[PDB]
Amino acid sequence: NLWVTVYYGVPVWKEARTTLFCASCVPTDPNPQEMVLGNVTENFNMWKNDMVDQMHEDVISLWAQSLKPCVKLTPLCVTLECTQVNADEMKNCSFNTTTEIRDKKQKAYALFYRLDLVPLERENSASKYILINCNTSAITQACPKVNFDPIPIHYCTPAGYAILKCNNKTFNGTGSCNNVSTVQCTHGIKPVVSTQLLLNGSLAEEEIIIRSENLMDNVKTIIVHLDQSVEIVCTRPNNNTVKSIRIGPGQTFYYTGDIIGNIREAHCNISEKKWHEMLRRVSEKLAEHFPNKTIKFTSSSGGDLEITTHSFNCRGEFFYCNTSGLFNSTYMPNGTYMPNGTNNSNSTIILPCRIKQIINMWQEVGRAMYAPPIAGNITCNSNITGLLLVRDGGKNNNTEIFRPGGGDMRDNWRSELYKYKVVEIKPLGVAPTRCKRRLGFLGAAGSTMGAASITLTVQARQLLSGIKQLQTRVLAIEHYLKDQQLLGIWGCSGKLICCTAVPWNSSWSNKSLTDIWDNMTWMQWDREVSNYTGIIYRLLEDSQNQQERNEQDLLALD
Amino acid sequence: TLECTQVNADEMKNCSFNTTTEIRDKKQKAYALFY
Amino acid sequence: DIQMTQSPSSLSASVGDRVTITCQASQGISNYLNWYQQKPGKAPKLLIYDASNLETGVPSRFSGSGSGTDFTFTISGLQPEDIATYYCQKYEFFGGGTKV
Amino acid sequence: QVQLVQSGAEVKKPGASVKVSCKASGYSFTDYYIHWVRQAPGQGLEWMGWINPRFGGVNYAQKFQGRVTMTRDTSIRTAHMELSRLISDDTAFYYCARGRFADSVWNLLFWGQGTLVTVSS
Ligand SMILES: *[C@@H]1O[C@H](CO)[C@@H](O[C@@H]2O[C@H](CO)[C@@H](O[C@@H]3O[C@H](CO)[C@@H](O)[C@H](O)[C@@H]3O)[C@H](O)[C@H]2NC(C)=O)[C@H](O)[C@H]1NC(C)=O
Ligand SMILES: *[C@@H]1O[C@H](CO)[C@@H](O[C@@H]2O[C@H](CO)[C@@H](O)[C@H](O)[C@H]2NC(C)=O)[C@H](O)[C@H]1NC(C)=O
Ligand SMILES: *[C@@H]1O[C@H](CO)[C@@H](O[C@@H]2O[C@H](CO)[C@@H](O)[C@H](O)[C@H]2NC(C)=O)[C@H](O)[C@H]1NC(C)=O
Ligand SMILES: *[C@@H]1O[C@H](CO)[C@@H](O[C@@H]2O[C@H](CO)[C@@H](O)[C@H](O)[C@H]2NC(C)=O)[C@H](O)[C@H]1NC(C)=O
Ligand SMILES: *[C@@H]1O[C@H](CO)[C@@H](O)[C@H](O)[C@H]1NC(C)=O
Ligand SMILES: *[C@@H]1O[C@H](CO)[C@@H](O)[C@H](O)[C@H]1NC(C)=O
Ligand SMILES: *[C@@H]1O[C@H](CO)[C@@H](O)[C@H](O)[C@H]1NC(C)=O
Ligand SMILES: *[C@@H]1O[C@H](CO)[C@@H](O)[C@H](O)[C@H]1NC(C)=O
Ligand SMILES: *[C@@H]1O[C@H](CO)[C@@H](O)[C@H](O)[C@H]1NC(C)=O
Ligand SMILES: *[C@@H]1O[C@H](CO)[C@@H](O)[C@H](O)[C@H]1NC(C)=O
Ligand SMILES: *[C@@H]1O[C@H](CO)[C@@H](O)[C@H](O)[C@H]1NC(C)=O
Ligand SMILES: *[C@@H]1O[C@H](CO)[C@@H](O)[C@H](O)[C@H]1NC(C)=O
Ligand SMILES: *[C@@H]1O[C@H](CO)[C@@H](O)[C@H](O)[C@H]1NC(C)=O
Ligand SMILES: *[C@@H]1O[C@H](CO)[C@@H](O)[C@H](O)[C@H]1NC(C)=O
Repeated sequence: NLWVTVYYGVPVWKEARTTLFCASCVPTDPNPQEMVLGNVTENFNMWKNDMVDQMHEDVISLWAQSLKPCVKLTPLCVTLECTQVNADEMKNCSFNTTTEIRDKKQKAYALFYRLDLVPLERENSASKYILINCNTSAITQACPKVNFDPIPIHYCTPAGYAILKCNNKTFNGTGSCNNVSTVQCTHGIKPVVSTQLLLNGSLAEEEIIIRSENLMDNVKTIIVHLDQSVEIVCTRPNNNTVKSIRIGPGQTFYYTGDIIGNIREAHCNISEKKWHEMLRRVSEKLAEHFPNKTIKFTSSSGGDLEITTHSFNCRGEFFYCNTSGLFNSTYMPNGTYMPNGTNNSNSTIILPCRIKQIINMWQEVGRAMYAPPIAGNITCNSNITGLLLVRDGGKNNNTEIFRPGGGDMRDNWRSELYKYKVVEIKPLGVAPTRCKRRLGFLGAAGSTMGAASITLTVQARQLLSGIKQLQTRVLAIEHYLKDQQLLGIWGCSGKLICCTAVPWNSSWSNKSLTDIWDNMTWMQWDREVSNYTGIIYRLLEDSQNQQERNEQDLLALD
Repeated sequence: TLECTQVNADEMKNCSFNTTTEIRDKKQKAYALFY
Repeated sequence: DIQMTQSPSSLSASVGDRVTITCQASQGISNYLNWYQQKPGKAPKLLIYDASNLETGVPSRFSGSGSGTDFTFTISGLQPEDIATYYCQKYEFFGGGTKV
Repeated sequence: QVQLVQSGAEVKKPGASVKVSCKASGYSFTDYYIHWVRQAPGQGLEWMGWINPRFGGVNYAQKFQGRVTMTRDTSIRTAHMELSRLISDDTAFYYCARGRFADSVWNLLFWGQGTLVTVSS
């Protein structure tokens, strides 16, 4: 009494991973054209998203594609004769390098930071030093045209896929999300690189949202997504005079020649009241996950400068703040915050950022970078929009010690690509009907199976049918053609709603028509009849083969 | 240019040479056995 | 603090008897328990990676299952080569060990 | 073949510091966490701490904080641990261990040889 009817263009999707393409790389369109999916609830998992791995690869590839046509400082991996800067933090280094003409030499003097030098002999009169890691790999000088101001990147879908945003204002990142929306592109995501503190991010809509893969171990990074930003202003007060020398045929090396005025240390200012209010609210939100525990914030217990300090790019200069006056607090279950009196204060927390020039890029090891100096001084403002915390494991007397963390740059991108999931549309499906043979994309995803069988020409047209994109264009074409070939083999070519001669077997589903078309959505139906598609498809092609042979026999009768 | 003697410490020679070291201002003396 | 409670502390068995060892976590909400066979003089050997999944290089006689705060490890017949101290572990927290 | 080779046994007096090393061979050093486990002679296994050799991150247990320093030398693929202010209760076999996968690092499939540290007068 019920027969298999093949539908094409149903609002059904499966989880999948594709090579989404940036679009600052291709001009973006007026709006993302967001279609809110009513009555749709999807399972997100921020800690298993692929959009993060793709963004990581894109960033470690754009960065390494801007330093390729730039001067490599091979001629400067020479013995330096360095004295104290009394005309330590900085040294006045003299060296003999190679000049533009490949027969002469050149004597130069530059001021380098002590963190950029490694002694060749007992450190004290001049002492011998070389540039850090220059004898282990090549140091590439950044071209003056390299843009150190993060540019928002929009990730847009290839044909055949959709980005499912999550609009629950209090979502942490993992688990079921309702009020799911479909978008074509993401918002503008800045590739901001910062350790311990997330800078220039998006704020939480409602409150501080503690998120972690598992708040029970001491390995997973805890991301604190703030609702109100704390402003940080960082400066390098020294008035630097930049000099340059040529080290080859068109290869210009830039360095600090002298400093005008006195020598002052770089620093960052965070208002005490705003910081300690932020840490109070984060300590009360972390008390909701670790009940009856004492919550303490302390400085990092170890590691390299890139993770024990707050590392950030300020107008190209790479600062490294101590951040040990910030993370010094105790919050107990009684609700009193130990370092009190910081709610009526006018003080400032001065963090002594150090400056480094030979920056060990990412952790590639075999590739460093030289950040050229900028004449004059530098001041940068930024918004602190989140924290990266690591919890201390082991036995304890009911006290948690959340110490800053970072270094892994995926956890800096898992705090803006948290709401986005990539899915692949499955426009081809089957359902029982009484039929015998003889708006926007996914807009009806949450509608019943009888109201989504009218919006088929809208999810069908939006299938839109170097290497990273071209392979996904070819893949989308292959998937489209495989679906068309399936329809053709079944005798359904050229139709979106196709009635067949295959009877419905009650073992596939025993629901009545008023329990399917009127009460269920296409996603629930796909989740029901999924183990049986390898039987239905075979029956459909066998029935079409029988119909084709019967048709040629009838057409040869006369 | 290698300064090669017999391996009596032919099939192999004990070759001394002056090559470039990691720091691009010094040199290095080495000895290797080559066929 | 996630205290591991492991019992029995000492299990007396001969060759071929079925051995049952229990481990009671204080907090669970995740099937992430590991079982380590430690022979005297050697560093422990992992047998049950995850609550139930078995480790390569370990014969099928070893098994276990469980969830939440209650896990069970069994041996389908003790062999002469199976004399060891067995420990349960959840994340950084180790149990007291059962001598088999 | 994945191997972890640790230094041999050592004898120290109370108050001294001991440095233990765990040469790592067979895999990419800067992609996996190394866990240092202290086995008391007959009192079980204490986790004590983990090191992340990519950026050198550490997470010392809340008991052994202030006394257990961990470092890493990637040029020779060797991890180092330092335990200061030794007491007679610190006698144990110190084991170096790694997880089978970077994604799940608690499945300590790969272990080195134990380093015996004796503390006595
Ligand atoms: C977080 O965002 C803020 C604001 O977007 C960033 O600070 C801003 O950085 C840009 C680029 O460094 C500064 O513009 C520059 O100004 C100088 C002098 O006027 C000019 O020579 C450059 O060509 C460029 O226009 C901008 O002034 C600065 N804004 C403020 C308010 O200081 C900040 O760097 C971002 N933080 C991170 C960590 O990326
Ligand atoms: C860094 O050292 C160089 C010398 O290595 C200094 O340059 C000399 O400065 C004196 C100052 O009286 C001049 O008389 C010399 O003629 C300079 N020599 C050269 C080769 O230029 C330089 O001033 C020092 N700079 C700092 C900031 O300490
Ligand atoms: C690169 O050069 C630095 C500086 O010469 C080397 O560091 C020294 O290496 C020797 C090796 O015998 C040690 O004894 C010194 O103590 C090291 N000095 C410092 C200040 O750390 C470094 O080893 C060289 N790199 C390589 C790969 O050999
Ligand atoms: C290859 O030749 C080198 C010299 O060029 C030999 O090295 C010397 O060996 C003598 C043996 O008495 C030593 O006293 C010298 O100090 C060594 N010199 C250096 C620079 O190391 C080397 O032994 C020869 N090897 C072989 C296999 O013939
Ligand atoms: C440069 O070369 C001269 C050659 O006489 C040498 O004396 C001088 O020390 C060299 N400079 C440095 C900084 O090593
Ligand atoms: C977001 O998810 C939480 C999960 O408990 C739920 O309670 C809340 O109602 C959701 N919010 C909205 C606006 O749907
Ligand atoms: C995140 O929210 C989901 C909602 O289902 C919940 O199951 C999970 O435990 C939460 N995790 C954290 C770390 O807050
Ligand atoms: C769902 O998200 C949309 C996004 O525009 C918002 O307008 C709407 O109020 C949200 N609904 C709920 C119930 O949170
Ligand atoms: C930070 O505060 C100190 C207070 O003495 C002030 O001198 C300094 O100029 C301030 N720095 C910035 C960048 O606002
Ligand atoms: C920050 O300054 C304190 C001052 O006592 C020092 O002990 C600490 O090591 C410094 N931290 C870093 C990361 O340099
Ligand atoms: C640095 O000093 C020079 C010369 O006195 C002056 O022209 C310049 O404006 C100063 N720059 C700053 C940022 O103070
Ligand atoms: C920080 O956020 C506030 C929010 O109102 C904004 O006005 C300000 O311009 C932001 N500052 C920076 C430096 O981005
Ligand atoms: C969502 O469910 C409500 C239930 O009352 C219904 O009125 C509404 O039409 C549904 N929306 C869609 C888009 O199916
Ligand atoms: C290395 O250089 C010295 C410079 O005096 C020279 O005498 C010697 O012969 C050179 N070595 C070789 C093997 O040519």
